[PDB]
Amino acid sequence: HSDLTFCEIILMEMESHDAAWPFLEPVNPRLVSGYRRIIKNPMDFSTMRHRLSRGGYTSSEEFAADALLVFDNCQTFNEDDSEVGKAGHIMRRFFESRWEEFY
Ligand SMILES: CCc1c(-c2csc(N3CCNC[C@@H]3C(=O)NCCc3ccno3)n2)[nH]c(C)c1C(C)=O
Ligand SMILES: [Mg+2]
Repeated sequence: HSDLTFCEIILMEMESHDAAWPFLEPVNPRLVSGYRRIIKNPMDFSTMRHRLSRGGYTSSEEFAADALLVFDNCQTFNEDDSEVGKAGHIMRRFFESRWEEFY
């Protein structure tokens, strides 16, 4: 319960972050050639929000696993100097820095 309220705060803060715009919704593979082929386990903030809403996270470590997946997928598919890659580095650094000043 302490673990979960922290996840609510971090997710709320990532959802409203300026650099969150690539990660608010699932990537549409119909619009992104090669995405289905390369990214085996898609993840985004709204899927995390839904899982948290239905109580599908048992511990904060599962939440952090999903967050890290978002940024791992991002760095796998996008160039570091791409518009999406640049936002993903800002969001990843934000998440890591928020996570550790809680744990
Ligand atoms: C690069 C695609 C991507 C996004 C993402 C979400 S909105 C968005 N933008 C919309 C405005 N114009 C620039 C860019 C874009 O090209 N949208 C069309 C493709 C699309 C939209 C939604 N789904 O596909 N980009 N987020 C991640 C993690 C991505 C990848 C490839 O990893
Ligand atoms: Mg990692």
